[PDB]
Amino acid sequence: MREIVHIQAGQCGNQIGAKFWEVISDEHGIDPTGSYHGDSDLQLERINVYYNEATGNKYVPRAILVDLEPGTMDSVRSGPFGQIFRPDNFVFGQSGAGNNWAKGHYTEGAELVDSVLDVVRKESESCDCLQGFQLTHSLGGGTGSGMGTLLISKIREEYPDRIMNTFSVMPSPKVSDTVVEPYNATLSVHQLVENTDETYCIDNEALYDICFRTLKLTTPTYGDLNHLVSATMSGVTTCLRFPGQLNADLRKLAVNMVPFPRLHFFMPGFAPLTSQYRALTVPELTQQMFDSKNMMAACDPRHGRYLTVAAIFRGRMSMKEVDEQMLNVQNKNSSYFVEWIPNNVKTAVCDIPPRGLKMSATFIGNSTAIQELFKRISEQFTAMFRRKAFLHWYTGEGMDEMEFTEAESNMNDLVSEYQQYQD
Amino acid sequence: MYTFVVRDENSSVYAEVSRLLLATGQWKRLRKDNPRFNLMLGERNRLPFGRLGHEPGLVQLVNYYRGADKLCRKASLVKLIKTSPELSESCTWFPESYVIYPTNLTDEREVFLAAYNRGNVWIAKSSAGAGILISSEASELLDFIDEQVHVIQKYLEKPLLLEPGHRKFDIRSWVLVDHLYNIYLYREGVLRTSSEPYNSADKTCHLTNHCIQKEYSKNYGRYEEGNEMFFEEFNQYLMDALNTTLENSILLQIKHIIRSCLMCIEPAISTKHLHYQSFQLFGFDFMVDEELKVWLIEVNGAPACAQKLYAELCQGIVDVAISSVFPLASIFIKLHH
Amino acid sequence: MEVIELNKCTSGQSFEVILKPPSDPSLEEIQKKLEAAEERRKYQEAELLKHLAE
Amino acid sequence: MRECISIHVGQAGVQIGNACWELYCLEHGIQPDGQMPSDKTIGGGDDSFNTFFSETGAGKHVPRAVFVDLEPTVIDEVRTGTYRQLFHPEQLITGKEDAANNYARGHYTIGKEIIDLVLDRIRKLADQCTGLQGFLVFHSFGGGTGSGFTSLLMERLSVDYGKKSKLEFSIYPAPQVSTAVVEPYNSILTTHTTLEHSDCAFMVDNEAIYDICRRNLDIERPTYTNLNRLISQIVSSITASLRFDGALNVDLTEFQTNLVPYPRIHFPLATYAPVISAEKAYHEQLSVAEITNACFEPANQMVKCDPRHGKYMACCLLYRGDVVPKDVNAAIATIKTKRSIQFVDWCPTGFKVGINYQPPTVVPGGDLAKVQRAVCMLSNTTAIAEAWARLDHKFDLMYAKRAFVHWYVGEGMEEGEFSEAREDMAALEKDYEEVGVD
Ligand SMILES: Nc1nc2c(ncn2[C@@H]2O[C@H](COP(=O)(O)OP(=O)(O)OP(=O)(O)O)[C@@H](O)[C@H]2O)c(=O)[nH]1
Ligand SMILES: Nc1ncnc2c1ncn2[C@@H]1O[C@H](COP(=O)(O)OP(=O)(O)CP(=O)(O)O)[C@@H](O)[C@H]1O
Ligand SMILES: Nc1nc2c(ncn2[C@@H]2O[C@H](COP(=O)(O)OP(=O)(O)O)[C@@H](O)[C@H]2O)c(=O)[nH]1
Ligand SMILES: [Ca+2]
Ligand SMILES: [Ca+2]
Ligand SMILES: [Ca+2]
Ligand SMILES: [Mg+2]
Ligand SMILES: [Mg+2]
Ligand SMILES: [Mg+2]
Repeated sequence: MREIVHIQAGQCGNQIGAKFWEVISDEHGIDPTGSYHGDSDLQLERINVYYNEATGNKYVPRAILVDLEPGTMDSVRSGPFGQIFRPDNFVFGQSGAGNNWAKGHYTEGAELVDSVLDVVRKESESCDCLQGFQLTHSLGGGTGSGMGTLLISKIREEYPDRIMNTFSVMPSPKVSDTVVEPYNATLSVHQLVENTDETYCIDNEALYDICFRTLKLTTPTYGDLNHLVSATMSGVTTCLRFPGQLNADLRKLAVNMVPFPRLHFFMPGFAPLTSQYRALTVPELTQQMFDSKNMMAACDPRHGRYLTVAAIFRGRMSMKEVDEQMLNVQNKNSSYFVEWIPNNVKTAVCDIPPRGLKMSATFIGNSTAIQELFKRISEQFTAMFRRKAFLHWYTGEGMDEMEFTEAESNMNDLVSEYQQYQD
Repeated sequence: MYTFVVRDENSSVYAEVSRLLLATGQWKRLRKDNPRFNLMLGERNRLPFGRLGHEPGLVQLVNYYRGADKLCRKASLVKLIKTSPELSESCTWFPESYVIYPTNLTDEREVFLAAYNRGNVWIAKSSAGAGILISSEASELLDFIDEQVHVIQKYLEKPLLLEPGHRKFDIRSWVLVDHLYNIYLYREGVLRTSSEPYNSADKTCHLTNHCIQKEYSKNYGRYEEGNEMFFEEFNQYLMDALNTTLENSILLQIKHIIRSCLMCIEPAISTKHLHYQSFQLFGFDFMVDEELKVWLIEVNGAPACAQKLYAELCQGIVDVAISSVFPLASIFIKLHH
Repeated sequence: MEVIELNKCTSGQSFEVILKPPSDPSLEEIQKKLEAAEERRKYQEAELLKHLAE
Repeated sequence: MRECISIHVGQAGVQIGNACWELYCLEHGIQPDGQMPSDKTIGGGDDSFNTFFSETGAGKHVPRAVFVDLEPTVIDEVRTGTYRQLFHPEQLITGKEDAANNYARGHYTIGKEIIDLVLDRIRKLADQCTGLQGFLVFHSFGGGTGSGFTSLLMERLSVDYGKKSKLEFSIYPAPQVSTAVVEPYNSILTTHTTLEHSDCAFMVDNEAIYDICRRNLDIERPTYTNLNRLISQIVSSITASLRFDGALNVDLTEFQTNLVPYPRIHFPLATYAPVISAEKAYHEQLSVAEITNACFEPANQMVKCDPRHGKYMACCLLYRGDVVPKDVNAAIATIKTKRSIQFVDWCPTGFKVGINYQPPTVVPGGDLAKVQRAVCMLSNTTAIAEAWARLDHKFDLMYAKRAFVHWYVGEGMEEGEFSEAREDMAALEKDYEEVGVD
């Protein structure tokens, strides 16, 4: 019994979090009312990692829904699986955060964070042995970004020996709501550098490019983007939700994937991405899984080097053929894997495939090419900050310019740390 | 697409082999410390054989046989011929040799002087040379070694002398042993000839090394280019002068010695049932006396080639030693055994 | 090729064939190291909580 | 009669232990409920199998075994397995959260909180023994518990049982089945601190077992069950002399006496033959000469290496089945005239031979075919140092960048223990070269 507590914060975090629970509930056979209606005991063997068992054989997600606006959480409560969440785990204010990291982190969010910690504490007290936490949020807004990182800091203070894991959506000018998103994201990245053990970098730029270029969606919506996040989140949590041997808990995953504490920002990938009944062979799954066009961080892996790689194949397939194709990609592109970490590519296989697919593959890379993401955010930050543009939104909440200067320096250090291991 | 690494930059043989592999477009070169290779062109000293054959999904091959140093060292060759029943002390094609340790350090001092007292010219040499002494007195030989392990063997006082010139020579043969322990003898050899007349009464006319004839010999390049005579001319000479062929008078004994030596150490160095495979190119040096008898001088484990034969031989290395294990998309004589 | 020390029983036998003749830290010290590592963990956690308190 | 206590640590140690005791019961005619009809001394006795099994007044034969794991899922398999009736709950010790492939977490952080409990449960088994020989410790090199907690347990056993012998069965890490990048760290850290506390250790490279399962059993992708059934056969061959009548390796002290002249060089190489697939309806039975010759093939060794480029310090042959001394000597004579078997000058060139007439027992429905005769060779070769060289090299690559080191320092381990452990391995690797190379 190695329980995980899930938290979703802000508009993006709750919309992506709700789809995640919708996806894995279907994979585990849980219906919108919390009743199990599956046909395999493999669905329930690790069900308690994400679900609590209540009276009447009901399964309740161990999920806490947080926002400074009621709007999106009303949509969740009215969505498909809205009734499955614990009603007391809805923690919301009324003011909103106006896409303002300072409001989420320092003013509006400080007023609400203690009531979130009460729900976290209540969920943790009913855990046989709590593994840690997973948080879904965006970095470009105010609540998920500012209040989410405030939550992570206060969760670390109360549970210092537990693993903190995040799915963090990076802003992009291609899929942008406001011009201050680079400010909010730069402020959040330093929080994540200090206070998370594992962060899946989900780049809205990559999600948009995949929907437009690959999936041939001329006008991608947020729902289209969230379909890619659902599939990715289900894939990267397969090892936690089903019986296996590799990266079966969050701490063993961090030990395998993080050779240096600050470089814990992962590039996720998924295969297939089809715009549909054709069976996909193991060589095709393996080639697509390593292709840059299947990456969710919009970073060219050939521009950097892989520190560690985790690969998860789902479905009934030849595991011998999987090992052959996995060893083929490494032996035919060994210049992109660091030679000072032997056997840094680990492969896991799960028999149960995602809904609507015979087989799939999920990629988790700790590549030094992720510095391209942080460089991109750093450049957009500096373009405005050199002229102090839009800072009044933040100084009006009590922040000083020096905190922006330090956030800027912090992320340029992070970029330089990736560069020293790429050489 | 096959992968290989290069760990001996000073190898003229395998620098050309590495150049040929890249020219095929189906072989990729990796960094020298990258373990995900199919082929290792390894270093001469302390090749880490213990780390080969442990990469899952990679058939690995190395261009050196582990343990072949027993054949390619002065004192090791003498001990191997004396103590192996396959070769025995009654070996007829190897000169009477003795392993002599310097007094500042088993040993065969009292055995060497026993046969010495019973033509009494010997030669002292070792593997630490470019340091060779040829004397008829045993006192100068034992005193020179005291001044590393050395060996003293009988100096062939009646060598076969080429005419015109009255000059000494030695025959170099290149032998390639593949991963199946097939013994391939390169059809092309070289005679490294002396350019000075042999004087049976100075070491320039007695040592036929290619470097000594180019530094201390004043007749370098006179009779043949670079003091190197190839088999076509040498065979024609044996027909015109001695009324015999190179195959009959010499090459039968050479093939016999190559087989005897390599079959002796086959149980100790074979990679037949091993987790990695080995091949190796050897350099056999032979002496011929006036009776047309062939004598083995030494075996080189990291030999160089003749400039005219680099292209042909290196392509043969790729053909039978490298492509036989890693096929892409005869100049040898197979000594069966 | 000599066989020596042949011992036979109902369930088997044993012998030796020769082919050729020849030619701690105390409990206290362990407890000290275990407690020294625990103290280093406590010091690192105190530094974290001090950092978070700032 | 002198008792032996088996201790299984971590997932590898427990799952291999489960496979071994399964084989022991089949070999001794013990049923899953603990009953042994052939045992006529009800409730007691000092027979050779009593070195591994105690007896209750109800006639149940209970393994002298302790299972320890910092996570309960693997030992819960034993609690609800086929042989659940053998063990009482005091023998199965589980924690809540594991060592996360972190030596320091298993050794320092979690080990400190559970070491006294484990020793207390071991003390309960030792109090049943009238003359305890010592301990057999099964564990992996690469796991956080198998590496970290075992080294702490071995230190405390030397304190609480100073006169007792301790033998290891150690699983050497192989990327084809391994689950952690830091396993070279854990292997070298645990070898350093265990070295002075182990009298004789049998290393088993998962790479060798994996390849033997693929090559000889035609298993395309072997599982842990396939690997552990083969490992338990080798372990059974090694411990059979403690559980059956005989005169060779009759107590744990004799293992060190016969296989370990130099105390630090206490890692004998094991080679086993024959391994025949059960899917073969009929297989030509190999002779004494053929299985004995197979003991000098690297493809049958528990650790892949080349004993031709090393020197022997000792050599035991453990036969099971239709074998008589006459055919052993005839096979050895032929092998000496064909193999490169170099002994060190300060040791006799010989073989201590043990023969048990009962042929190997196989798990019904398993992958191994029944054979009329089998042999396990235990030879102390310097060639096994190749496994140390590979391990130390992977250590050197990661540690030069201090990769993953923060995980160990964060558990209270000092960075100096890394280099201190590595220097010990360098000294160990140098000892092998002085003994085996001229
Ligand atoms: N032969 C064999 N090897 C195993 C088995 N189980 C795990 N291993 C190997 O052991 C190593 C990992 O160590 P584990 O025993 O699983 O870890 P642990 O001792 O439980 O310690 P933790 O980190 O706390 O889980 C890997 O190299 C595995 O290949 C097994 O059943 N048989
Ligand atoms: N017993 C002997 N009788 C006559 N000449 C001999 C001899 N031993 C050696 N030589 C001469 O010495 C020369 C070189 O000797 P040796 O082969 O030991 O040196 P070396 O090994 O440094 C040359 P290589 O580059 O082929 O290894 C040969 O050309 C040969 O003519
Ligand atoms: N992928 C994805 N991104 C979103 C979604 N909603 C908002 N975003 C992104 O998140 C940022 C806006 O933050 P948001 O979550 O709406 O603000 P918050 O409610 O204050 O946390 C912008 O970068 C948006 O592009 C969504 O549903 N899916
Ligand atoms: Ca207010
Ligand atoms: Ca009894
Ligand atoms: Ca001791
Ligand atoms: Mg919004
Ligand atoms: Mg030479
Ligand atoms: Mg475990």
